Amino acid sequence: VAKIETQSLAGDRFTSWVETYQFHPLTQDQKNFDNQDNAEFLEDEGQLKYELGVQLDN
Amino acid sequence: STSTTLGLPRWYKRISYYIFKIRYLQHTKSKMNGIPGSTVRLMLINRHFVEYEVYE
Amino acid sequence: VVFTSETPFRYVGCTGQMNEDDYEGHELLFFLLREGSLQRCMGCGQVFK
Amino acid sequence: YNFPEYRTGGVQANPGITAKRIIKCIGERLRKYDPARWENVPITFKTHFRDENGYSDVATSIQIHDALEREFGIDIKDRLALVTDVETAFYIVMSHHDPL
Amino acid sequence: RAGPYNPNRYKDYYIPRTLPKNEEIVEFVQSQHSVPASPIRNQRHINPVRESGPLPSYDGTYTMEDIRAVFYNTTVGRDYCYCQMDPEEIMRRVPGITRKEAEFITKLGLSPQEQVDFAYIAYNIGLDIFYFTNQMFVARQVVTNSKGEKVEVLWNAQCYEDIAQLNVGFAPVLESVDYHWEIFLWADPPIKPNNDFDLNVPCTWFEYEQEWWMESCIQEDQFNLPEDERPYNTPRNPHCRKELWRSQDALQEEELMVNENWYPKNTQYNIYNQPDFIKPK
Amino acid sequence: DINKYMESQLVNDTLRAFVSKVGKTEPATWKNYSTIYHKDNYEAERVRHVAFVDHKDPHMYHGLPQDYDDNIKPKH
Amino acid sequence: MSAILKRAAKYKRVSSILCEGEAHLRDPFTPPPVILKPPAPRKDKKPDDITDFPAQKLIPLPESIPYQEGKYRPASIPMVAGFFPYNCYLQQGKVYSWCSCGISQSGPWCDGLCNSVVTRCRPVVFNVSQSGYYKICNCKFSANAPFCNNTHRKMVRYHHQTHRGFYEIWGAALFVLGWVYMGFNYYT
Ligand SMILES: CCCCCCCCCCCCCCCCCC(=O)OC[C@H](COP(=O)([O-])OCC(O)COP(=O)([O-])OC[C@@H](COC(=O)CCCCCCCCCCCCCCCCC)OC(=O)CCCCCCCCCCCCCCCCC)OC(=O)CCCCCCCCCCCCCCCCC
Ligand code: FES
Ligand code: FES
Ligand SMILES: [Zn+2]
Repeated sequence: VAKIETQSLAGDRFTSWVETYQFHPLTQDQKNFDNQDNAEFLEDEGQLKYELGVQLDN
Repeated sequence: STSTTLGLPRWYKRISYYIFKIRYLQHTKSKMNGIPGSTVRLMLINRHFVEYEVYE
Repeated sequence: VVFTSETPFRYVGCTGQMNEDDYEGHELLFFLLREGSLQRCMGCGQVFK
Repeated sequence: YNFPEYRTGGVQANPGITAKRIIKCIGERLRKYDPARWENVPITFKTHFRDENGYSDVATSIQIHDALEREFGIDIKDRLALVTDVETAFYIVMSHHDPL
Repeated sequence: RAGPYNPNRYKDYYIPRTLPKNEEIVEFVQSQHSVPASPIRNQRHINPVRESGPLPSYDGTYTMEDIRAVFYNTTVGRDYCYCQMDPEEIMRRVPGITRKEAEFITKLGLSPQEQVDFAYIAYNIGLDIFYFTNQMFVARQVVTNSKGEKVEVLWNAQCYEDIAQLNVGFAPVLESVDYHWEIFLWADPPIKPNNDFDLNVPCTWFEYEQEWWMESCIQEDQFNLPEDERPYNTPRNPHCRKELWRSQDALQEEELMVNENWYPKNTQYNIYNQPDFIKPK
Repeated sequence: DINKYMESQLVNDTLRAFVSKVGKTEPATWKNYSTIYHKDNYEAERVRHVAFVDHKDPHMYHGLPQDYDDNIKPKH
Repeated sequence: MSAILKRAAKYKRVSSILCEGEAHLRDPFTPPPVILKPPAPRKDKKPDDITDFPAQKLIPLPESIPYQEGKYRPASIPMVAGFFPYNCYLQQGKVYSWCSCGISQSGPWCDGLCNSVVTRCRPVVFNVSQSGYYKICNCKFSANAPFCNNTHRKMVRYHHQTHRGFYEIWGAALFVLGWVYMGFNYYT
């Protein structure tokens, strides 16, 4: 399980517990799905290489 | 008739909220019996059109 | 203790911990106090026998 | 310099000293307010401030309330209890959560 | 069909049909006044205890910040929250809870925060989580009282001011199947018990939630200054310290009062008959 | 009679600890006998007695059932 | 898994402390963080097994907290209950309870409503060495526990910096300017 916290522009805060298998990475352009088990959205040091898009089935 | 309050008219405490939530989820699960799951329902809805002139 | 003269149950209304400023604690919640065990009002926790 | 104690609730921790303070302040106030009556009477813990028939005087008790308020820095609710003896004063003082 | 019935046509035995002997009357009066009588109900609260278990801690496995964070994410959907908290973690947060209770709580539809909070409440108040909510009693809770009797308490199903909306049923079901033409069948009136103020007890059934909702409706639209921006280590107030202030005269007076032979010494007359009294005037 | 007062305090502290340990709870009042001067019966001002200054304070658990042993012994 | 393990050697972690600091540094009653390690896993799992994790120090809720001399971090987030300090006359040597939660009906003082709300904010019982007029904090955020240290100005500025607070203040300003515009155009 992964807990995700977001916040709206009016200060409302939303919390959602989502199973790990729901996450599917998108490509850099976010046009197409990104291949799981082989995808580099983290640089060598370990930080985000770009704004990563992830799709959740539910 | 079934009361919508499930016997808990007021959530004066959060334990009342928990009891109502548990009973409400069980009640809704029992109601949604004989109604297919999301995947099967979407499969039936998307593949509804079965009228094509030419097949392979 | 709520008394009944040989009847299995009685309607009981609870208004919580009554105070001097307001004569009632919470809203008048009714229930059917039955015979056999202790029973309590979940709104205020008052145990009825 | 004598540093005041850090631990709070010292009034409740010394019942004897609290009773001594109550006796002292009540005695001073009663001798000032009604010298013709209380200047010869020793005031101890069992001393009451009522008539021989149990009838209480409101003026004397309100004077005692003022004395206790000034001595301990408290606000005695005059409408809830009337101090007619040293025992009642002790109960009121030890019941308050901010005496000092 | 059954025939007519008149219960007054049949004898009943509530009074013995023989009269007591005179000697037996005298001996019985003597005997009953030679021993204590049975006690009569006393409604004083001797040593009240918290009805909702121990009060939440400032710091520990489970504190009040957890309760607040629970409040700010309340929702009642049509589907389960299939994200299950670890039963080991639930057991760790609430040390006394057993494995079966933690697993069953994880098998309910609560979000993990609510799962841990519900585990805390259920363990502290002795709630039975396997009790299915119906229109007779919404909950069951086994608690041992001050005499160690291990009684059970059944949280009933209630109605808001309206007996007409009350489900007067005797089945473990939610439906309203029974319809009574005569609500008070035996003419016994319902009761709204009034509580004597002198015999009240301090509120301990989740007393810390009475204003909760109100406050949480005011803090949802409130922006709080981060601790990075809140000034700290500001100069102390000149006249205030962590130790409550006592004048040196008061400290000296208490030191003098420590002595056993203390007397006011400021009286005009020797009212305490002290051998070492010097008139101050 | 200061001994009367101190013995009453000690007895009621022991009774509170014993009853709290029996019931797996905490005391509700910390007032030995209920009288209406504080109005704590129907107001929100408790008579709870828990005073300490930090997490290392030895007197943190005084007044709570955690202060007593399973034999209802006053210390630890 | 394998792809992650290939690059896991070079990955570097970052601290989880952000915009919150350490509670034990700015607040008593909070023991310093302790790393608890689990025991060996149980050979058999029984339905009636309670936890075997090492116990954790349990600090009860204090009835009230002392005056922390200029070093006061609220135990929980309080209700602001006003951005202006009260100017209250405090008597010398009299014990005052200051409302930390902010929901008290009795002005700056505690009353009893902190026991009726889910918060760790306990009243600050303090005593002044000299009677006089003091600026009692009413925003409940001041580092001086019962006194004002002009933190409410920072709170107001932060509220104005937020998007919703900016919109609210500009909406009120435009409402007042609409009133002023009507008063200015009243003779057209
Ligand atoms: C007077 C102020 C002046 C200074 C303004 C300064 C900036 C103010 C805004 C700052 C941010 C405040 C918070 C905003 C909402 C944030 C919450 C959120 O999630 O939002 C997403 C949310 C989506 O819903 P959600 O996320 O599912 O749920 C909301 C939250 O969960 C939960 O949220 P909630 O439920 O708590 O709140 C609900 C509330 C939330 O919304 C608000 O509070 C917004 C209140 C109004 C804001 C107005 C200022 C807009 C600021 C940007 C302007 C940029 C100008 C510069 C660039 C362009 C011009 C060159 O919903 C509404 O108010 C309902 C919609 C109201 C629409 C008003 C439309 C006005 C149009 C004016 C132009 C046309 C006039 C003629 C026609 C009139 C009829 C249409 O969006 C909204 O609710 C708001 C919708 C409207 C936003 C766009 C407004 C555009 C205005 C254009 C004006 C052009 C003027 C003419 C040109 C001038 C130059 C040439
Ligand atoms: S401390 Fe604020 S209401 Fe008591
Ligand atoms: S009101 Fe001024 S700092 Fe709090
Ligand atoms: Zn009730």
